[PDB]
Amino acid sequence: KPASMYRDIDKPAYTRREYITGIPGSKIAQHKMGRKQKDADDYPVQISLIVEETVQLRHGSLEASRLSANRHLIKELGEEGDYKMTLRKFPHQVLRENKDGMRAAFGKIVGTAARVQAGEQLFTAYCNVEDAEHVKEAFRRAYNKITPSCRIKVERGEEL
Amino acid sequence: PRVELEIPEDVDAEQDHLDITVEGDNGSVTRRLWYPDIDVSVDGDTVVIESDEDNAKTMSTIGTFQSHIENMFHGVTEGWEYGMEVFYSHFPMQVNVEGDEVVIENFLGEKAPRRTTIHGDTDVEIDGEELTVSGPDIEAVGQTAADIEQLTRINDKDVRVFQDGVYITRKP
Amino acid sequence: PQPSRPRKGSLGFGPRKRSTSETPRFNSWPSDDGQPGVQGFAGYKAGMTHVVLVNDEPNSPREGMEETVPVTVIETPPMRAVALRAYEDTPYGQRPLTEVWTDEFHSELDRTLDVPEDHDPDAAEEQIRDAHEAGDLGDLRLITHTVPDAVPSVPKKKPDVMETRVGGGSVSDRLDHALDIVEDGGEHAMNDIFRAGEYADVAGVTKGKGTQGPVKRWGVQKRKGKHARQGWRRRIGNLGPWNPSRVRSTVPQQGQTGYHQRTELNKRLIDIGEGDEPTVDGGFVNYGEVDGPYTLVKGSVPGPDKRLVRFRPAVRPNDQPRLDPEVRYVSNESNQG
Amino acid sequence: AEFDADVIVDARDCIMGRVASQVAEQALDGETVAVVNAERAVITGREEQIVEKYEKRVDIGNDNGYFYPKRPDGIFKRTIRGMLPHKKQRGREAFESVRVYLGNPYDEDGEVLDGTSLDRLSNIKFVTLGEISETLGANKTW
RNA sequence: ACAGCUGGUUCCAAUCGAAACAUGUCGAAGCAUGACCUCCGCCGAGGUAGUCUGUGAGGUAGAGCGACCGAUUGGUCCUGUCAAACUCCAAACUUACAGACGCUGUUUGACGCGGGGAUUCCGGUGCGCGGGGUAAGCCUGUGUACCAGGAGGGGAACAACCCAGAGAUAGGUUAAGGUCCCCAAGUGUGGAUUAAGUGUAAUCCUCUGAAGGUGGUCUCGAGCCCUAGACAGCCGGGAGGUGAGCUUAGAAGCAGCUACCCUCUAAGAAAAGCGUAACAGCUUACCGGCCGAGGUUUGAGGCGCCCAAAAUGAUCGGGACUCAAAUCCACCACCGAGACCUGUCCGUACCACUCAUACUGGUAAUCGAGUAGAUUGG
RNA sequence: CUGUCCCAACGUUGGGCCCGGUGAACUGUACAUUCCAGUGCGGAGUCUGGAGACACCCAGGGGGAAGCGAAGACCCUAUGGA
RNA sequence: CGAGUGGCUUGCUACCUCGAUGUCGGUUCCCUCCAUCCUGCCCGUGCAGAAGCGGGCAAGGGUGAGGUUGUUCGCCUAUUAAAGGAGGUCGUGAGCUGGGUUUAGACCGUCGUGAGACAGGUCGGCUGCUAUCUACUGGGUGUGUAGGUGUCUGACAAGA
RNA sequence: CGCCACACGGGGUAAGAGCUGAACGCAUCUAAGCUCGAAACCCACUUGGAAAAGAGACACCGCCGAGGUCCCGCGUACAAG
Ligand SMILES: COC(=O)[C@@]12OC[C@]34[C@H]([C@@H](O)[C@@H]1O)[C@@]1(C)CC(=O)C(O)=C(C)[C@@H]1C[C@H]3OC(=O)[C@H](OC(=O)/C=C(\C)C(C)C)[C@@H]24
Ligand SMILES: [Cl-]
Ligand SMILES: [Cl-]
Ligand SMILES: [Cl-]
Ligand SMILES: [Cl-]
Ligand SMILES: [Cl-]
Ligand SMILES: [Cl-]
Ligand SMILES: [Cl-]
Ligand SMILES: [K+]
Ligand SMILES: [Mg+2]
Ligand SMILES: [Mg+2]
Ligand SMILES: [Mg+2]
Ligand SMILES: [Mg+2]
Ligand SMILES: [Mg+2]
Ligand SMILES: [Mg+2]
Ligand SMILES: [Mg+2]
Ligand SMILES: [Mg+2]
Ligand SMILES: [Mg+2]
Ligand SMILES: [Mg+2]
Ligand SMILES: [Mg+2]
Ligand SMILES: [Mg+2]
Ligand SMILES: [Mg+2]
Ligand SMILES: [Mg+2]
Ligand SMILES: [Mg+2]
Ligand SMILES: [Mg+2]
Ligand SMILES: [Mg+2]
Ligand SMILES: [Mg+2]
Ligand SMILES: [Mg+2]
Ligand SMILES: [Mg+2]
Ligand SMILES: [Mg+2]
Ligand SMILES: [Mg+2]
Ligand code: NA
Ligand code: NA
Ligand code: NA
Ligand code: NA
Ligand code: NA
Ligand code: NA
Ligand code: NA
Ligand code: NA
Ligand code: NA
Ligand code: NA
Ligand code: NA
Ligand code: NA
Ligand code: NA
Ligand code: NA
Ligand code: NA
Ligand code: NA
Ligand code: NA
Ligand code: NA
Ligand code: NA
Ligand code: NA
Ligand code: NA
Ligand code: NA
Ligand code: NA
Ligand code: NA
Ligand code: NA
Ligand code: NA
Ligand SMILES: [Sr+2]
Ligand SMILES: [Sr+2]
Ligand SMILES: [Sr+2]
Ligand SMILES: [Sr+2]
Ligand SMILES: [Sr+2]
Ligand SMILES: [Sr+2]
Ligand SMILES: [Sr+2]
Ligand SMILES: [Sr+2]
Ligand SMILES: [Sr+2]
Ligand SMILES: [Sr+2]
Ligand SMILES: [Sr+2]
Ligand SMILES: [Sr+2]
Ligand SMILES: [Sr+2]
Ligand SMILES: [Sr+2]
Ligand SMILES: [Sr+2]
Ligand SMILES: [Sr+2]
Ligand SMILES: [Sr+2]
Ligand SMILES: [Sr+2]
Ligand SMILES: [Sr+2]
Ligand SMILES: [Sr+2]
Ligand SMILES: [Sr+2]
Ligand SMILES: [Sr+2]
Ligand SMILES: [Sr+2]
Ligand SMILES: [Sr+2]
Ligand SMILES: [Sr+2]
Ligand SMILES: [Sr+2]
Ligand SMILES: [Sr+2]
Ligand SMILES: [Sr+2]
Ligand SMILES: [Sr+2]
Repeated sequence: KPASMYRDIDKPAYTRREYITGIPGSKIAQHKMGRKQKDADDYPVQISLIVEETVQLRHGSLEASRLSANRHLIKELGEEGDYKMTLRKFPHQVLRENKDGMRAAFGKIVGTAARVQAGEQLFTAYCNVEDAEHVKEAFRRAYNKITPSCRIKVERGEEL
Repeated sequence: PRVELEIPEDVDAEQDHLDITVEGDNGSVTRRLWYPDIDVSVDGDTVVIESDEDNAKTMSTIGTFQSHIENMFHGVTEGWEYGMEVFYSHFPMQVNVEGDEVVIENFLGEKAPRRTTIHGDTDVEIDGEELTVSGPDIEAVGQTAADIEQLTRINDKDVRVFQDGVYITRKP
Repeated sequence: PQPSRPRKGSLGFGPRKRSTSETPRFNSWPSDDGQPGVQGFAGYKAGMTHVVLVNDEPNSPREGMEETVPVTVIETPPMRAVALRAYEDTPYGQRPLTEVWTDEFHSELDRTLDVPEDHDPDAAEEQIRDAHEAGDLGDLRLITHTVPDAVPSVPKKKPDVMETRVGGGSVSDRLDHALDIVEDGGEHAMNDIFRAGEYADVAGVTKGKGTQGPVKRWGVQKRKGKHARQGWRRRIGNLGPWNPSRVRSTVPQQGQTGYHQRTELNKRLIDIGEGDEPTVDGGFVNYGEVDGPYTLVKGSVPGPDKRLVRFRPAVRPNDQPRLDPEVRYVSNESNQG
Repeated sequence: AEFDADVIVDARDCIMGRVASQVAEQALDGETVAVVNAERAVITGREEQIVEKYEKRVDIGNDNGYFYPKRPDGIFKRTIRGMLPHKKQRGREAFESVRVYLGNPYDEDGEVLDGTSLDRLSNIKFVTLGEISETLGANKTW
């Protein structure tokens, strides 16, 4: 199904699992990537991917963007490289689909999505100064797999 | 902006409207230099290219007019020389100048002669396996030299195997 | 998915209406090359016969062999170039300036024209020459007529007037060439303009077929099979779709067929002669006997017998001229039988 | 043939629409206007797109007809008509008292109207009406 | 014959003026009862559409959850997210009553009560908030204003978008909107941008244009380098120990492993990229020369460009427009309604006089549009 | 076996066309020379913008008048009928 | 995974028509679209050549004949440069056809106590009208430009 | 069902191949300029076309007479005209 059907925030907050049954599992494999034993303050450089428009991103788009971002970091910095990426948003919003005409139209559950407001951080990677241009490229691949336009903002780095 | 170009002693250049004529011992070249708010004039013995505007588009053309005039100065004195070499693998190619046009016969085994017309005062001299294109107007000479190489264009078959054709050897 | 098919008939000969002049009017003329000369002649259609010829074409495997070629016999007696019209280049195209006439007129030209009694050929000639000096002169054409009285099989004595161009050398030399033809008596023959073996363009007003339906007029199909027995035999399917809610002029409809001007291109002149060599036994059907100046045009020519056809050197020939073909035999067999 | 013009306008190096707008205003005020040198009249912009617009107008049509002039003679005349209510009595009289010409059929040199002239030294992106007509397929007779 | 169904039901004017909703109904194409419209009689001094303040009611927006609840990360306390059917919090706002101001009522009797007559119970659209649905000129709520039943002005046309609520006639000034022509009024002023005919399209089924890309161009900021000569280009040099060692038949900058050292010097790697079977060969780093003025890295903004394919004839209404007749920032003067101001008249209501509802005089900023329908004079 | 078809042609008889005589009907809110686009209850000769358009008459085949003909048999509805 | 364009499929909605806008398929005849099957000019190649594969510009012209089936669709054959797709009220019944859908007759299977039913199958089963307007194809009569004969011009228009 | 005829060539472009050339000393097919380049576009060719309201041009004849109509014999024409 296209994202056009689920990208906007038009329906109410439908997250209550005690009233919703048959919710598909999250396609998101990991949320903490890289070296999850080391701290965030141990790295000189902190670059985040900032979502420009208020959207609803599906778990499949979240997985595709994360997989195409971390796979570049596994390629350029190694499998056990000196970095750590974090996906801070979790898919809480349960999605429906009316799949009979318009009679008894309340749809059955087909998936999950994450509500991200404009200006928020979807991804945040902590790396060293030499690996700064590799992460800006991991986010360039990651923003092409989500719905809004994005900003690659450096929050801790006066090394330019 | 304003760029002043000192005219050589061998050269003397007149101007009317937007046209600039440059005369010398190797010949004469008349060109039209027309662009918004750029005035090209002859101040005694210097050529002045000036404009009241300093934007990238205006600046691009001032620099283009400079190189056009400097090239005309070189053309009417020392001239422009383009050297070429006629190479063939199996079929003996016959390059000959027939009138105001250079004709290439028996190219790649063709029964029909390939020909191109020479641009203006440009002279094409042949000495066996070598061809030398020359004249005062670089525009005319550069094109006539190019026309000769383009004349043996092959789009149908592999260029790496079928390498026959006159190629530019010397660029001025 | 319903098979594709080219549309019925051509749209280039439109509208298919009756011709204004029965005398054909050329819309194009040949290029100025060699010696100054009149760019066309005229005659009257006689009929058809065949001729045995020796193959002139160098590229043919049959070069030198006997070949039977169909031919249209046209009676071409001498014509009279009675005047010289001059055109001037105006910003609105070419406009007629003046005409230079004569004194010598054919006895029966007063059947069509209000023949000149008082004219000044010198003041007209002066006007044309001042225009040439000014560089305002366009082209030079001659007002020409035919002598149908010379043709016994054609009932009309009333001359057919038409304008013909003079092209060739410089505008100065052809002005003079034109004036020399006129100032004599205007008399010129087919020989003066054409040579046997050249490609000519024949213009003519076609055979009149009155009003005919779409099948004959545009070559549309007849109704096929079961559709042919219902009450519709030679009527098209529909006059158009629902939308656009109008009938387009492109749909094949009924109306006038024939009696239209056609300009048949690249017609080879087999032989130009005089006498009774191409005449058929018992005479040409619905025409008569030929005994005078004629032309033999390869193949068909527009219009019926007795109709005025026009000649012009081919504006767009495909082949190079192969002059004076060897005529081994001309048929004289009766067209009846 | 003679046309007693009150105002004779020189279209040479002048922006067509601006001249046309003024020639219309004058014709409705009862003036007998004559546009001269329309082959040399000008219209600013990218030649490639200007020609496309005019070529489309020539390709447009049906059985009812959409007669669009190819000559600069008629193009300027049609531009003036678009600024006049030619279907109304007052507007037709105004239009019929305006005539466009190729060159200058008069002795007098025409006047250049204010705000209509284009400085060729300041402009490169423009076209001459004659150039438009040559591209449209018209016979150059100027 | 009956029908809850379709069609039709004939003169003028004056006042007021809806409901398309609630409850019940073999009810949903219908009725009844309410809501609401109107008319009559009664009552006799208050009333409350607005605002402010006081005394109360409330858990929606937002927020937050080591505050409950239930979701929802990882690490050897820290670290990452959420909620229509969660809340330690918490608006705007809505709402009860009271006072005050305002407005209104006591000859125009308000508020209220009683009675007669209805119509109506297919609604629609805009905006705000919604719920369903991929969406819809969708379905179904709610508040509000409008269309219906609302003219006139503008918007190309166009129920509901903008101005505007309108007795007659007349003069004037404006509103929305507009001032190059069609077309009334500017080819107005100061300045900047755009070259795509972008654009000349408030709203919209109607006016598309996206993710992505852009040394197209304009503007603003930051760091670094530079006349001790920067950036680039061109010339010259790019050297020895030594072809490093190991590996290996060989490897000599450049298959691989390890080291990656010091002389000469103004530079020159235990070699950055090609190239060879391996050499050779070509440049890179690095230094010098010629030249001479800004250069380089990065950030932000403006307009435009690419992305961009549809059927009879292309379009901003059309013409057509380029230091604009586009766009943005300011500014100046105008055109332009039935609005507003103004003269006269008319109707209606009320006041004075009157038997009068006949005259006459007076008041209306706080009277003048109207479908169904109630009332009344002709 | 053949014109059913390729693929249509020519001919025959009666019409058709012109003249004398006889002489209806269907249909008609009005206006009406339209065409291309648009708009509008979303399928316009009539609204908007343009384009085109001198009037009248003859013959034609039927594109449009959501052509004329029948208060849709389909479908639903009616506290209808058989 | 993300962003779109189209309005050819299907679905949704119930705005328009129930005092009727004639069905599917086919046929005949006309116009168009491009997202191009061929033809022209091109770029790349895992481009030697030949034959190809992929891409670009491009709608001038072409894109055909047949076997089963009512079929649209599709399967199949032999040819071909190729035998592209789509819009025009799923163009086209005051043009045709009437094979299918969908009346009244009948049979079979299934379901039903039964009348009878079926988004099952099967045989049979009707095609109205003299054109007022408009539209176009062709043909005339007048008026305008303002006596006549003959010859022309060329704004525009059509073409494959 | 038979027979005859139905180009080439110019001009300007698209995709594309290039020249000269700057912004940016270099480089660069492009920004200004230029040489090329499609069965496509324009011309060429065929057909219509003085009702093109700017309603056209030329030559001769004529205004008491040029010419035309009716009539008559007929078709190269034709449903009336
Ligand atoms: C003369 O006939 C008509 O006009 C009809 O229009 C098209 C139509 C109809 C109707 O519109 C209309 O009544 C539909 C278009 C309406 C529709 O909703 C629908 O779904 C169909 C299947 C129609 C097709 C056609 O059907 C006819 O039966 C129906 O035809 C008939 O109903 C009847 C006819 C021809 C006669 C027996 C009266 C058509
Ligand atoms: Cl048929
Ligand atoms: Cl047209
Ligand atoms: Cl008008
Ligand atoms: Cl410019
Ligand atoms: Cl009101
Ligand atoms: Cl434009
Ligand atoms: Cl009264
Ligand atoms: K219906
Ligand atoms: Mg090959
Ligand atoms: Mg015979
Ligand atoms: Mg015989
Ligand atoms: Mg009344
Ligand atoms: Mg009254
Ligand atoms: Mg919330
Ligand atoms: Mg109503
Ligand atoms: Mg004005
Ligand atoms: Mg636009
Ligand atoms: Mg009914
Ligand atoms: Mg039934
Ligand atoms: Mg019953
Ligand atoms: Mg119909
Ligand atoms: Mg394409
Ligand atoms: Mg086509
Ligand atoms: Mg068949
Ligand atoms: Mg259909
Ligand atoms: Mg039809
Ligand atoms: Mg029928
Ligand atoms: Mg019929
Ligand atoms: Mg059957
Ligand atoms: Mg059957
Ligand atoms: Na259901
Ligand atoms: Na019949
Ligand atoms: Na139909
Ligand atoms: Na313009
Ligand atoms: Na046109
Ligand atoms: Na009843
Ligand atoms: Na209701
Ligand atoms: Na009810
Ligand atoms: Na009911
Ligand atoms: Na009070
Ligand atoms: Na909110
Ligand atoms: Na109201
Ligand atoms: Na309006
Ligand atoms: Na535009
Ligand atoms: Na009323
Ligand atoms: Na037969
Ligand atoms: Na019709
Ligand atoms: Na779409
Ligand atoms: Na649909
Ligand atoms: Na059909
Ligand atoms: Na094509
Ligand atoms: Na088949
Ligand atoms: Na239909
Ligand atoms: Na049918
Ligand atoms: Na039928
Ligand atoms: Na060409
Ligand atoms: Sr919603
Ligand atoms: Sr994106
Ligand atoms: Sr002629
Ligand atoms: Sr012609
Ligand atoms: Sr029949
Ligand atoms: Sr229509
Ligand atoms: Sr509330
Ligand atoms: Sr003005
Ligand atoms: Sr101005
Ligand atoms: Sr300005
Ligand atoms: Sr619409
Ligand atoms: Sr918009
Ligand atoms: Sr974008
Ligand atoms: Sr295209
Ligand atoms: Sr009133
Ligand atoms: Sr009232
Ligand atoms: Sr109109
Ligand atoms: Sr008929
Ligand atoms: Sr191809
Ligand atoms: Sr068969
Ligand atoms: Sr189908
Ligand atoms: Sr099938
Ligand atoms: Sr079709
Ligand atoms: Sr049937
Ligand atoms: Sr079936
Ligand atoms: Sr069935
Ligand atoms: Sr008149
Ligand atoms: Sr190019
Ligand atoms: Sr005339």
